[PDB]
Amino acid sequence: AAQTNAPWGLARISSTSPGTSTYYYDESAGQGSCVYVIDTGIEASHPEFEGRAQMVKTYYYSSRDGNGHGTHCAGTVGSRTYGVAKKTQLFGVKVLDDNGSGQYSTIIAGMDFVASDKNNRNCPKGVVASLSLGGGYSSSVNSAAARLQSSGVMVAVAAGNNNADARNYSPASEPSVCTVGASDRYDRRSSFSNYGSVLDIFGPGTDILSTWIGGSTRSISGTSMATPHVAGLAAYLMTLGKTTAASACRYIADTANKGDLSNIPFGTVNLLAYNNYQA
Ligand SMILES: [Ca+2]
Ligand SMILES: [Ca+2]
Repeated sequence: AAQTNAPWGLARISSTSPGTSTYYYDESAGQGSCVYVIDTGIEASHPEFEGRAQMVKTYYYSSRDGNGHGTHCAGTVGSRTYGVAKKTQLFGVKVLDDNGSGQYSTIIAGMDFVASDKNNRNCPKGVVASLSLGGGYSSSVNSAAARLQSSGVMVAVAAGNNNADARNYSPASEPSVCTVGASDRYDRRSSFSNYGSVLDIFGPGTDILSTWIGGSTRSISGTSMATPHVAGLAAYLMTLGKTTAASACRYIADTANKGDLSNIPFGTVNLLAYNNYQA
């Protein structure tokens, strides 16, 4: 399949080179996979989700995404137009309030929730969790992310937007998950992207168009936007049978575009998520 005039990030993860405009992908499109978006929620009614999104848990008064961020991230995972894995199932877990903030105890609970809830879902191609969030280092946050990964979920987390070493942020600094830095359309590390040895992969993160609340769309930037590209790619590769939840991060790093990015500090991987699709 080929989506013409795709968002740059989708084009980029199906190209060896920057500057293309078509997103090339196997039509399986993540069918049979599931991705939990652990964030401010998902506006499941957005037409772009085609009925494939649902809220499954909230830690606040409502399950509504009153912010947008979670809807955006979900759209990069699996919306029709803006998503990597256009046929995946999306599950929303609202751990962040409508200002985009959340307490670590709540975030931890949301991870534990996914680890359990997945056992109640029919996700034959496997389960991914996308965590476009983080704060300062916390061993308990990292441990929760590690547990979620261990439970059989491919966990992708944002590196953080501090232009600093991700070792000081969580869950970015948890080694066992897939920690995702952000790039821009010119293959530069995004100006705000964290870096460091703990990064596994980069994905598109600057000026990413996706769904927004109110049935809208908008472009925003962040490692929060890079993370769902990776989560969606994992879902897509799992549906293809190329990898598993346990191995997807490594597979993605293995099969990434290597050495394409600029302003990568020495000791940070130079790896950009790539689907390797061949028609
Ligand atoms: Ca290249
Ligand atoms: Ca890792």
